[PDB]
Amino acid sequence: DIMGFVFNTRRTLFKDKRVRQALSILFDFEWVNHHLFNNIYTRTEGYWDGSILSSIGKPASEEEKALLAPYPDAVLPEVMDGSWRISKTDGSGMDRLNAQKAWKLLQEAGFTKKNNRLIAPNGLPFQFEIMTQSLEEEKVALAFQSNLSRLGIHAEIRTVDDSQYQNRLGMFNYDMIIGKLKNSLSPGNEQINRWSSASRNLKGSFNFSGASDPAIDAMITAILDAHSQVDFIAAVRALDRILISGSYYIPLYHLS
Repeated sequence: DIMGFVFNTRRTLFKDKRVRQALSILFDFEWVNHHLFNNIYTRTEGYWDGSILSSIGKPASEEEKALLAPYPDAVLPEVMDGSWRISKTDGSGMDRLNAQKAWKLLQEAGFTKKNNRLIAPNGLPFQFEIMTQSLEEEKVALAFQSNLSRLGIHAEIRTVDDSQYQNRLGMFNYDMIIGKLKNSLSPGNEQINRWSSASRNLKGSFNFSGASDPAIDAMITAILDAHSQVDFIAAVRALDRILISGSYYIPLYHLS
């Protein structure tokens, strides 16, 4: 399984990769892990963690480099080389340094502050809703809310019934949710339903983030076309690299 905060990328507030990157950093997992759990949980970082298919701690192979050549904006340099690791905080949920990198990222993206509220380049305030289904999600979402408030972002936390929750998943009627994807044994055809651009605009698909990049589709095609161990590992690893660089998810944690 993979679990995370999912940015509904269809909505204007989350169109920009630096913004999703900033909000991802703003979330303090270690506060949550120590304060709501007994550190019984482990942070999920990428998309194929603890598998030969993970890209996390290794530099891109030549085949990967060849797979990605056509797509220069897809992967971050730190992610291309295996340096990248998900950001952690130092305990108490008021980290100045963490918040500082995100603030930096938002300025680049055109964000400013008015009367203590973060504001988009279009003057609209950065305010959005997080839809949860369970009390445990609500707690986690409420902790995120506190992190976001510290930079003038207002996250409204909702917990609703299942009919509504499932209706709204199906319609993509949400700013952000907690989504989980039960990974198959090896990535196969289900990848198209999760990440392909076509599945962005088909209600009831599992492209919760509305991700839609030619690079993503290309990697998926490469995974499915692979006839060797080496080509398949490079295709999945390259995909991980793009999805990490996309910040389509703010990854949460696995039972481990």
